[PDB]
Amino acid sequence: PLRDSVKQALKNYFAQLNGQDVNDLYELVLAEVEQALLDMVMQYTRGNQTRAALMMGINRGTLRKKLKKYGMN
Amino acid sequence: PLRDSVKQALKNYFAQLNGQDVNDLYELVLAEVEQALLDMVMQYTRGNQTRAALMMGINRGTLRKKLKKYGMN
Repeated sequence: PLRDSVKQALKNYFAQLNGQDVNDLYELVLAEVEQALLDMVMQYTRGNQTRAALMMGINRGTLRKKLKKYGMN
Repeated sequence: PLRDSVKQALKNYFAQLNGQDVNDLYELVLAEVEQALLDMVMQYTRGNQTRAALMMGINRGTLRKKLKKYGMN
């Protein structure tokens, strides 16, 4: 289950903090997961953005903002 | 690397998609990830919501809205 995989990835990450602040953990995890998701849906859809946005349940405009945020368009 | 576990999880989910449509895939992945992250951060901060919001980079009420969504306060 994916949920157990992000818990383990986070256990190992907290094991590397030694008094090192982290003040961006939400965007850091979100950037990793959103890039993987956009990558996988665009590959399945062969780059069709309307199809990809319908499958994800987001606006095609939103899809393209995210594609550009991560430099994937 | 977490993003590979996300890709393997999506690769297996699309293999289950034989003619069935999907229309909420972003919500499915986010819900699964935000729950594992809110659980791991609250344990690390020993339940302190202000230290958890600062580590995450979000403000306290955003963090509270999300805890409620997943029944965690």
